[PDB]
Amino acid sequence: YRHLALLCDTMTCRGHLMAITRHGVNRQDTGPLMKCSFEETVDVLMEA
Amino acid sequence: ANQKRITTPYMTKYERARVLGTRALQIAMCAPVMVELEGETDPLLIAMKELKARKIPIIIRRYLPDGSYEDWGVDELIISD
Amino acid sequence: RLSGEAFDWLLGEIESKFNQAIAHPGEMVGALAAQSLGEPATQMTLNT
Amino acid sequence: VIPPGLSEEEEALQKKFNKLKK
Amino acid sequence: DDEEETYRLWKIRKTIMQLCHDRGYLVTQDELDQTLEEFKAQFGDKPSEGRPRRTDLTVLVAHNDDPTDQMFVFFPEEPKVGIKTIKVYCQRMQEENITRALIVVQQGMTPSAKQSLVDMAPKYILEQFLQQELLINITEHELVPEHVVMTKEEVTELLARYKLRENQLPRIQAGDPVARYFGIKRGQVVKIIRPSETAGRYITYRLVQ
Amino acid sequence: EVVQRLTRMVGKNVKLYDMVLQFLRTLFLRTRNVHYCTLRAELLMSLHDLDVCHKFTWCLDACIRERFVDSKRARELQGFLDGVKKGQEQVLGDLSMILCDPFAINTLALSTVRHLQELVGQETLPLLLLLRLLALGQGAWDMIDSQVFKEPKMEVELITRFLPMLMSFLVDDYTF
Amino acid sequence: KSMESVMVKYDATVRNSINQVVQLRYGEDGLAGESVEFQNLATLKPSN
Repeated sequence: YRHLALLCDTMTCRGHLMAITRHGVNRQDTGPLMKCSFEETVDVLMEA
Repeated sequence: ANQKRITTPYMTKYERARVLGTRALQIAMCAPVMVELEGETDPLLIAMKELKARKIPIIIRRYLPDGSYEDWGVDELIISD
Repeated sequence: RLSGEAFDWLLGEIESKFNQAIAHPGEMVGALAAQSLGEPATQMTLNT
Repeated sequence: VIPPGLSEEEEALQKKFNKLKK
Repeated sequence: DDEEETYRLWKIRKTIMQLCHDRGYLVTQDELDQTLEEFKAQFGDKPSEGRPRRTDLTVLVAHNDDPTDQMFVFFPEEPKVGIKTIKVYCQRMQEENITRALIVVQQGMTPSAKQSLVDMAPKYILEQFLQQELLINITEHELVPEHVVMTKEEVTELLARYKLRENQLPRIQAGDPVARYFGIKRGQVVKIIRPSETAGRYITYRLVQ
Repeated sequence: EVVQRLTRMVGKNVKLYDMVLQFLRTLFLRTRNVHYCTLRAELLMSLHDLDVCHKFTWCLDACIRERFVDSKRARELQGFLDGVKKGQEQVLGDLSMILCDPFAINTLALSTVRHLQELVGQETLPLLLLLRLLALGQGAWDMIDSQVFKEPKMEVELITRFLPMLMSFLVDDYTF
Repeated sequence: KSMESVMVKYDATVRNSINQVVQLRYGEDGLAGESVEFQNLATLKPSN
């Protein structure tokens, strides 16, 4: 149960649903390099 | 101050591995040995004997999340194993 | 029907075992949880 | 803004003594 | 249906007492739990074209301590409330010394009214709700864990002990149904107690942002 | 203290409450003010726990205690006091209970200090602060004799009293 | 990629790179997954 609970808690930690996608993760301020390492690179780096 | 000891006394496997490896490193480079070895060649067995005899000459530095640090001597630490 | 020596030895054993069971600090646990969710997903099939 | 603050303080001090009679 | 309407109003009033009591306003147990037939005897059982109707059962309740702060509710007759009606309610409150009040609208209420309430919030705080959303308690649900508002004195040493600032705390949106039910404002802390299958009881701390 | 008051109020009835009030008044008169704070605290505790003008006075005292610098509670208490019909010893007892309270006295002093600081900041010296000061003075002077209405406001003397505060504020501003 | 960073700090709590506390104690029990074991709890179920 530990891993299962952890996962959902991280999803909901930001006070509202944060789907595991570009649209969901790129919203959070987690480091422009972090968001670059995800699916999208140029957009995040360049907007940052 | 000896009172402000927040973390657990149980030194964890991460530090045990690091200390063992680094200890063996300078042991291989012929750092002075405080252990009375029964006669061995590789640094690893000597380092393990040192770890179990508990006289490592090293103090570990733990980083509490605020930025403050706490030092822990091997002597005062306690092996989980 | 344990003896007193067996009792106190058992108490010591419980103490040591619960000491071992503590989750160590610095373990990268979020990645572990999500990745351990991954393998059972791989096992699962849409045809189940 | 130190000069402005000093001027405001001086004006307030001057105005404070105007209510002594009233 | 007339019976459907009277039943709905009875449930509305029941939920309202429960809300107030949970919020911290002194209310007597009789109102806290009263029978549907009891309310029907009270009010006539004929909300439609009968002596009971909206704004008849609006109630004013003071806080448990410091009776200076008191709250009462508004029940506009029309489905879609009017800005003139909300202004009239504001004036009614102006005659009162209490700056806290609630509104229950049968239908959606105007965005102009939303903006008006936002504008006059600082001088006095007025909150609105909707029939369906208030028609059933949310706290009752098993899925919902226990919620408790926090106070400044407790938050201070809480932060001191956990060596973290309010921002680092996990957040909850202000306009959520639960935060609305508790009427929690921004920059306020709420503790949540929940049943954990693997550890029995778990405590979590949240900030209304 | 609280436990003793609860034990005394356990036998709570109409006659018991009347006797307790009479005893508290006698003790306050004998102590010349000392017993007034204890009587007010006991009445407030009884009202708060199994309580049942006394209720309004207890609510106002509780609000004042909760908010040392609260202003809405002070305004409500002032309104309640103003809307009190002249009566034989009722207002006198209320004012005596309010005044003879070291915690109440400290709260009133803190509220007056906060009001004076706000007035100095706003630069609008003469106005609820004057009403609060008059109420505090009346409460303090009620213990002098029974069947008392109020005390002179001394509006002219208020300006002279506030003059030292203005001088101190000017000195602080000049130093800063 | 979503939770590469979520880990256990030395304060026995869970924090991402941004130090946002997610879970006060990992698995809300402070225990690693290896140490746990299945068990039957006797107290619940039998008659009074």
